[PDB]
Amino acid sequence: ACHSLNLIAWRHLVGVTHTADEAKQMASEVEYEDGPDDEGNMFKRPGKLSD
Amino acid sequence: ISFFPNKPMYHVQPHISFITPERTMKTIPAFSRWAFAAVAGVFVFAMQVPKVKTTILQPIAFIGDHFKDKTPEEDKW
Repeated sequence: ACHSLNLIAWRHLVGVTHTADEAKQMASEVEYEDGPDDEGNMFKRPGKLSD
Repeated sequence: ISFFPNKPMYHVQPHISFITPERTMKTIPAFSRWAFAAVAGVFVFAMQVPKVKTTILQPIAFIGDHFKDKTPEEDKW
């Protein structure tokens, strides 16, 4: 809620505390920004395993 | 006709400087052994390259167990 850990990726957890499917399912919940598209714009996308 | 008339059991042979055939016939095993040693060293220094492992090492029996990947279904993302 208050601290940040912006140096550990989702893929860092598979094999240490989670499996690939569990990590992917957990990461799909959160949302991220995914660059421009067509006529510029800034949209949102579901999370991936490399964020 | 003969190099030494008093002893016909003496014949000169083709050469360049000292590269006479007998010397090379003596030398050949040294070249074979040196080439084998060089091949063994090259094979030793490249036993962890993935292509070598997946082409040569694994199909070899007994030792092939060691040079595998043992990670279960939890693997690369």
